[PDB]
Amino acid sequence: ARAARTVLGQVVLPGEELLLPESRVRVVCGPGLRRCGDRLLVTKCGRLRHKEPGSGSGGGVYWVDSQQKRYVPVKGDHVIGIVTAKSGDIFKVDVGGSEPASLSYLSFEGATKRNRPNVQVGDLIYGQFVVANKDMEPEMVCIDSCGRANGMGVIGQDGLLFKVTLGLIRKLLAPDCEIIQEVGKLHPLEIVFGMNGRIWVKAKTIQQTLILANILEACEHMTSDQRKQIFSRLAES
Amino acid sequence: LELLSDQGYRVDGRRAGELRKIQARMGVFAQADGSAYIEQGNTKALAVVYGPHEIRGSRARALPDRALVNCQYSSATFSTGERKRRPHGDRKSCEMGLQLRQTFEAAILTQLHPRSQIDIYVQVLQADGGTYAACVNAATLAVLDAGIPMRDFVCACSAGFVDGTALADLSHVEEAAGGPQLALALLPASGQIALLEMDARLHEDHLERVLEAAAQAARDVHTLLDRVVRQHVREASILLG
Amino acid sequence: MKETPLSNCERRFLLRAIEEKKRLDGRQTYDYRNIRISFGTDYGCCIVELGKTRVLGQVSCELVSPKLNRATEGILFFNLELSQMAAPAFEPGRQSDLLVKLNRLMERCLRNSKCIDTESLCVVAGEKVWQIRVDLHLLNHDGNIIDAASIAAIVALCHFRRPDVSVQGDEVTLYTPEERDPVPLSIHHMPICVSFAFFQQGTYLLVDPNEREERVMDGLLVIAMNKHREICTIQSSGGIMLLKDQVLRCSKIAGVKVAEITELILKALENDQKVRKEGGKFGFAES
Amino acid sequence: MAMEMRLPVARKPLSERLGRDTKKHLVVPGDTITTDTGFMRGHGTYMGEEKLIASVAGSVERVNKLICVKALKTRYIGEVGDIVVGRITEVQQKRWKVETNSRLDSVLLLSSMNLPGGELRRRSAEDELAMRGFLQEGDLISAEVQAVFSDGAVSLHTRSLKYGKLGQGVLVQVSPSLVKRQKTHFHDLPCGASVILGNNGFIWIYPTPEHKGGFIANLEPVSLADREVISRLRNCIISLVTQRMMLYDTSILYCYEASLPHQIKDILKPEIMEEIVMETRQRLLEQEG
Amino acid sequence: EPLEYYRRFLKENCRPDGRELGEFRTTTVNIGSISTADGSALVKLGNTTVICGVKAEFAAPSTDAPDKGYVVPNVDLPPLCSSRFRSGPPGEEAQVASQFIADVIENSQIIQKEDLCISPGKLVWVLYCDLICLDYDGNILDACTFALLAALKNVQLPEVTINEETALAEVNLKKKSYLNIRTHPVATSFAVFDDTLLIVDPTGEEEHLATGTLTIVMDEEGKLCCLHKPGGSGLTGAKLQDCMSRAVTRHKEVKKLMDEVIKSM
Amino acid sequence: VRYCIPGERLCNLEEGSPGSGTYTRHGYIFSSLAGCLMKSSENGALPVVSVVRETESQLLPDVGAIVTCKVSSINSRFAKVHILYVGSMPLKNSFRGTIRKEDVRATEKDKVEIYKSFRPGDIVLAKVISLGDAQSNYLLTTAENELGVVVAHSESGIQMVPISWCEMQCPKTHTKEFRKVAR
Amino acid sequence: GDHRRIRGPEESQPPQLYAADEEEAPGTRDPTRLRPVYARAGLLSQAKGSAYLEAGGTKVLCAVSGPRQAPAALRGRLLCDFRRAPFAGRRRRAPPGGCEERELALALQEALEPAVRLGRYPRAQLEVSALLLEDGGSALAAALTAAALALADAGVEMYDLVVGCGLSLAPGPAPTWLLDPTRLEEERAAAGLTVALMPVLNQVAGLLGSGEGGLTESWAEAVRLGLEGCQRLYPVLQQSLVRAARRRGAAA
Amino acid sequence: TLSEAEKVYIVHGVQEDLRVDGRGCEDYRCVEVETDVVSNTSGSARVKLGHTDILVGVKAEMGTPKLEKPNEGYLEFFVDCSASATPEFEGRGGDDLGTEIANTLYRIFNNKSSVDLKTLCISPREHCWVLYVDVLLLECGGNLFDAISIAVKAALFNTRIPRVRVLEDEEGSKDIELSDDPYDCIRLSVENVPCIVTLCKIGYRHVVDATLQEEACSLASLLVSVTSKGVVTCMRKVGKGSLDPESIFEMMETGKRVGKVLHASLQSVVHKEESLGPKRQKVGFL
Repeated sequence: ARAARTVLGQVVLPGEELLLPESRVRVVCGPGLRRCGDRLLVTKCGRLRHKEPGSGSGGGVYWVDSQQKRYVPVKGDHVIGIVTAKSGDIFKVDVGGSEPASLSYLSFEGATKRNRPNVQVGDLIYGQFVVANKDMEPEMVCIDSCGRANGMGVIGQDGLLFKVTLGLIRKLLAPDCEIIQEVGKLHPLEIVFGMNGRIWVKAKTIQQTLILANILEACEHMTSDQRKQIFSRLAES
Repeated sequence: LELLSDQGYRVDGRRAGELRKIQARMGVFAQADGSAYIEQGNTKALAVVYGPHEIRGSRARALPDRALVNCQYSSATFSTGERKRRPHGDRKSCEMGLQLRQTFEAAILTQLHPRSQIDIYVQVLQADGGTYAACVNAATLAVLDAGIPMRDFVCACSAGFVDGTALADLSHVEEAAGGPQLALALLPASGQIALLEMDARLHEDHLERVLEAAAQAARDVHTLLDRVVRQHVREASILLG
Repeated sequence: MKETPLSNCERRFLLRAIEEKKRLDGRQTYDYRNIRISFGTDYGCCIVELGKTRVLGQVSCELVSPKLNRATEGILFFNLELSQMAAPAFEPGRQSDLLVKLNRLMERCLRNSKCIDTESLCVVAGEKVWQIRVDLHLLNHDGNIIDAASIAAIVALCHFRRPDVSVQGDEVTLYTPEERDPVPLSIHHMPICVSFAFFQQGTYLLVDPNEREERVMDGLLVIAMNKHREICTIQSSGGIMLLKDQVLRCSKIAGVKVAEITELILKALENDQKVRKEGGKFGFAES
Repeated sequence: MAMEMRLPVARKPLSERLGRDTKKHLVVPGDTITTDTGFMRGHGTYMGEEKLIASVAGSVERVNKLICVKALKTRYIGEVGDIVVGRITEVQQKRWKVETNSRLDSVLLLSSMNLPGGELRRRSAEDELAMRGFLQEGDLISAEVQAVFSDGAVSLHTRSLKYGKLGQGVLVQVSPSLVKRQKTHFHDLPCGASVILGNNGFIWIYPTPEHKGGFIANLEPVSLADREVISRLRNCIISLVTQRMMLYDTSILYCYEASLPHQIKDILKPEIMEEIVMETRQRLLEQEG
Repeated sequence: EPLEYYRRFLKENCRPDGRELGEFRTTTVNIGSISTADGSALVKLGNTTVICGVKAEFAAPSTDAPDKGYVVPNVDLPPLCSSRFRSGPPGEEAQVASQFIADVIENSQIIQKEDLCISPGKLVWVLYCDLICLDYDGNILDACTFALLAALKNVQLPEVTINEETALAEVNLKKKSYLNIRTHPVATSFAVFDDTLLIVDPTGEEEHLATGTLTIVMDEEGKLCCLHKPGGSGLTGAKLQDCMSRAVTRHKEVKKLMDEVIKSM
Repeated sequence: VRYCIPGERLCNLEEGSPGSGTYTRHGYIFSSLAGCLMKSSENGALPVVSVVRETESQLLPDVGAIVTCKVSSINSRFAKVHILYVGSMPLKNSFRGTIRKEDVRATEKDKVEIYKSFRPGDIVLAKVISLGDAQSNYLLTTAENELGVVVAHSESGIQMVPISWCEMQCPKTHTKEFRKVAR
Repeated sequence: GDHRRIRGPEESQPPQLYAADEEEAPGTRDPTRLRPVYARAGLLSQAKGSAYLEAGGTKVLCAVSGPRQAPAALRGRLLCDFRRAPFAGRRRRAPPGGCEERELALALQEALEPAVRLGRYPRAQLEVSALLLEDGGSALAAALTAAALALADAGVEMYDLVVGCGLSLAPGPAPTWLLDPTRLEEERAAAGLTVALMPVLNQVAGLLGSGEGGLTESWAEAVRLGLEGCQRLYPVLQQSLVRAARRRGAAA
Repeated sequence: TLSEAEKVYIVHGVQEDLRVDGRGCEDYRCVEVETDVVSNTSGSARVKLGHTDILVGVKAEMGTPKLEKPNEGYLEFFVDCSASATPEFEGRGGDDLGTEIANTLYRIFNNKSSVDLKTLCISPREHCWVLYVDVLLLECGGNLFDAISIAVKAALFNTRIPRVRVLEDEEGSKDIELSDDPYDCIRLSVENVPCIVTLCKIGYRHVVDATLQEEACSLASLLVSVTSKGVVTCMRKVGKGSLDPESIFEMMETGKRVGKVLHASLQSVVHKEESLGPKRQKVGFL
């Protein structure tokens, strides 16, 4: 109940109310926050964090960098999925949430009744949500709004799909990551990060793929010893 | 009392390498799609196979790729001298169900009857040793009577170890003695085992012996069964025209 | 709830890495994962965790009227529970097949092998005898249970101690752990299972399979062994066609594996006794 | 009245009373059919390690180059013109689900069933609601197959008005491997009745009318002289089947003509059954050749 | 729009039935209505209803306490009480209420188990007190406890003797003996809405749309046997002392009722 | 006035006809419920006898009705509801209705969107059309500007006011939710 | 051990079996007599329909949980749960039962299905729940009558009411059929019988019986006697239903 | 199940005194009786009535008598309604019919005059005999109860309890003395063990051995339990339908006559078989 500015780098715990200064300037409540009157209730333990837009009118933005495993269908998030079945026109794909999301046979890039896509049960997908809400089952799509799949659609095959923590992704996709840069020097690869803690990787051989997946699922707290160890191993593959 | 006389004989009056005369039949119950009966000594198993038919109360379990094998076991109360209750639902009859199921799902060749129940049922009227193998064999005869495709006779039997020798097709006496008993079920044509249960303490080097002995006993059981089946097919065809 | 389905990608990748003799974490085929044996404060509690699979084991005693057929030797009551924390699918009264097969297998292995002395634990032949029950609980489910369940039951039944009793005629007197020192059990040999998993109808075989390897396997061969090379049980499940040489080799493997596990268990018990003989209510062993 | 008890007598196997020594090639699973250059497989076999291995118990049949098996007991596989008799089991919003001696649940699409008379325009929601009041759950239909799906099911229809729903009659359920594949399953016998012989194991027996498609139920009585005949035919069919012989016009007519001396009830007792069947078989065999 | 419709009455210091937020409904009992049973008691709070039958049997005690006559309660909420219950085994509410009754029996110490031993180590009574709900309009725990106490006062037991020659015991179903009970635990219920609004004897709906519930058992000599507080929006001692006062008042009332009844027989 | 019983006869067919809650046997009518009987008379002079248990006598929401309901479940296709007030007389026999996608606004545009018209846990009022056949699923419509949502609770617990046709706001704080506001 | 109920003793036998006396025998009475009956419908509130019947030491409730979604296939159903309170009868039995509760449930269902008309209640199952608070004689008959009252009260349709009646046989040298007896006349009895009919159309709906002995003519006389008893009982139930309907009219 | 017009056919047939099997309304069908099927039992029997096949085992064990009746023993009944009859039975779906049949079988034997239990007592309050009867269903083709009863009686007749002397001794030491004479085993009378009789009503005519197809066509069925003398132990009613008061009497008279006939035939048959001896070879399931 004090000094939102003094705890922008501290560990907040649920229950805590924090209030912000002022006639006023619009702001936004992050994911791990909640609004109680004119105050901000915290709903999840986290190292609080703030940001401001390059302008001076936007006000600001607040959130908590909470680590966890379970995913919740959110809107405008790129997400991997696993087709669980098909009902007539629409086929239901799993995401890792409360319930399975839905696609449409004509959402993929360039499809109509006389041109259906090749999606088989068990096939994995990289889409994004357009209706993600607590009251309605989430529908996803594998096509930008303009009408082109800018990297979406079926993933492919000949790769390894594993699962990690969500904060790990939220960190790796950062433009100032060291591990995912250093890996671009030892051996090539191509990988999909899904904001649901689910990752897909491919390389030429398989030993490399396995070493890479182990690194990624461990890179949250790897020691320099193990770091250069696995780097040397990759260099010797 | 004794198990192996110094001469080589047993109590029942048979050597180690032989077994008791199985007497069988195929076609007991006509209101079904397949039935059999077998007496592998004093034992008396009874099998039934309600054919590949529709699933009701679909409950989202009708496999679309292959068929659905549902085998149920039952050991009558008056089977053993000691009366017992709750023949179904017990923690042992259900294990027998699992065993039979993973055997016949291997043999019964389900890839041709997708979205269909093959309901196997087994009732043991009298038990005097070798209670699993008799049931395997009765269910086999049933399947065959029901014209259900199946790779090969899945023939089963039991072996044991006594006085540094291997016995074939144990009875209740040496089954109560506590000695090692190894039950199994294999497909003769290929020489492949579909199931291998075993329960007692024994050394390792004494494994190959009982193993090959049980296998050979199962081969003999195969001979007897196939003679029965061939008689049955011949009689039926002759009656047709 | 339900377990998330398995993608064809992961399935094919696993099958290929097997073809090329490559596990996932980085171990070979003839290797377990680091198994830790940790003890509690109460004699009879053991938490054994192999990799991610944690299993708890408690051992308790009672005095009860025996069964007429065996008025001399006592009783023993196994039970394994699959706690919903082990995995989502483990709702109560739903995954009954797995419960049944595991419990029957464990009962068989320990009881019928005559691992403990049901006779030593007699008090009044015909009226009152002991009753030792062992409750195993599955906490995390990553792969191999039977091995974990067995190691736990064994570490417990070797790390348990009864309330001493005095007797004269029919006068029986029980006493408390503070008045006298509880008496341990009587084991003859400690068996612990070993699990092999078959891939591609029998061509490939692995040890200590993880959860995925259990989802893309067709067959499972359990083999119980001792440090003295004595088959106690062997079981084939999954509807798979194996052969003779396969079981022979798997047995020659289980030999070494059980020898090593046994050495570890003994070391763990030694360390726990040493600690309690110095102040400390724990005991820890690492593979 | 009359009640009778009797102990069970032991069978007399080998059917030596015939003495045929068939010229067929019997097999059983695991048996190895002739392994040669490119022999095609049919229903009742499979392949292993470049070896043709049987899968079912019966006689092998080698058409010009195709190797198949003809088991002795099966469930009705769907052909494309075979007539059929069926007992309904369910009424889904779109169609009817029917029970034949098949490995699945046969299907009669609402589009298939003929309409009262020939008032054919098209199917609407009113027909979708009469879908029940006309074809009650449990009723019987005498249809012919329309097609067989890849999932195994059988979609069947009603080509004309001779088909459709059935009257009161009587029914029998036998094995489908005991009806000769031939033409005109719909017979109207001189005895005073008529019979329908499914390519499945469902036989229907109904008195023959005088006018000459089930859209009305003539729930009138049936003269004793036309129910006794039906009952005798029913028992004669059961006799035939219990002795494992084929089933068609002449067989049933001659078992009938044989069972006049022996009254309408005493011809299931195995002795009478067997002697009637033997008479019929012998006279068929000798007259035909 | 039930909750809103209800706050309207709440703010008028009343309820939609005619109760002044602090008073109960018509409480009535009936003793000895049943012969096949040793003790019988019917209780009903307006629409709510409960009936206790207590049977008496023999049994062998444990080894830790030979001189202890068991008292086994079991509550039954059959489907005829309300539609929220289904034919089958006992649900959750029945089991919780059973454990509540047992905790009471054990803590209030209304009865001395020692007063049930005939021949220690060999025999002792077992009182099977079976309670049955018949209309779950709300506040079933109060009714259960009160009916239990009533029947457990009605119960009069026979006298038994031991014969060394026969080595067996004989009963005298002609002469009998009442059952001494020291404490008279009465239960008082409460429903706590959003923050500060405590209603007493809440009926069905009032418990359906409530943030929390509370129950308090108050022995005669200014003591408590149980404070059953399963979840809720929270409370401070100031919203609790008032409940304790009201519980004392209800104790007085129901004890007067039970005395009048046992004296009108 | 007279209360009847499930077995007693009431009249010959020559002196009345069964309307409801009755049945017929040889030359007589026989009640079928514990309740009050009534023989109405048409201009034809032949009476129609019937029996009723007036506790919940009878109600019928006809086509051109105006019935309130509560939005429980929703989907991109339709939104299901429960019937509470048929007009103004409640009915403890809560019937279950449905609202389609296009049958949501008089303009009939396909651009309509449920999640921006309705939400689970709010009260609306609509006009029934189809009774239903198997499950008696009432299908309601709101093709009118004085129809739809009337009361709607906020993000968490606040009741909002219908500002405009597809906007609603809570009075305490400020946040513009989207519905098919009525009127 | 049951893990859904309180931990009690393993076994527990009653004291009576340890008594020493020749219990009192009833003696003589008017064989064609009936006990005084108190039948009232509308007792319970939370139930769509309920009824209560007392005849001597007999005390029975019945409730009807009405239609609950769950032609000849779209035909209603009614499942009946008979249940004797553990505090009825000389001996105690755990609540579950499993021997006679289910038999009497089958009896009730077979005697109610005829009266009730289920064509007008398709796709629905009526949960009938009987409860026997005290056993004092003819129990199954009281249960039939109470279930009939509860149904007629909830307003389910019918063809006629169900009236039951229980009979016993005097084991004396001149055995006479004893009508509407007591638990003593029933435990000291040779044969027992139970009729249940629909008196308007004069059709039995479900009966039952048993005997240490008997013979055709005796059983027939028993049957007709029970029929006459049920006839003589019907008006009580009639008046009860009328009264409950009047009270409802009063409430509104 | 089946249709409506078939039901019309069947009911007019009965009303006409014919049936699909061309038999009247007072005619059972050939029931193949056999005894001494299973060996591990102290008694056994098997019945094949048309298309219903029943097996029955009887085990005479030693147990404590019942406190209220220590002067004699007791019969217990279990009924395994094996799913082999119709697949709609399983570990839970057959309990219903099994319980029904067992409750009936008990109700047939709370008679005190059927099986003289006093002959089954060794030492009152201390030891006694106990007859565990175990019925086992293998088909369901109707007239189930009558066949089950016939099997119970054939098994009892074929029951051989051994003689045992239970001698008491001080200091709580008990001894059982057998008689090493399996040929000297006692035999319980069955001159009163009753047969069941199921009269199903179709149209306005009653019928015996109601085949399934005719059970579906009916509305009520009166079960009677008769002894060879003519008395009527039990009289139960089963069916989802009504039943007149007068037809009851005809049903009972017909049950009486049919019971006479049935018991005569069974007695003759089983005396015959007991005469033959091991020469019969015991053809069963072969």
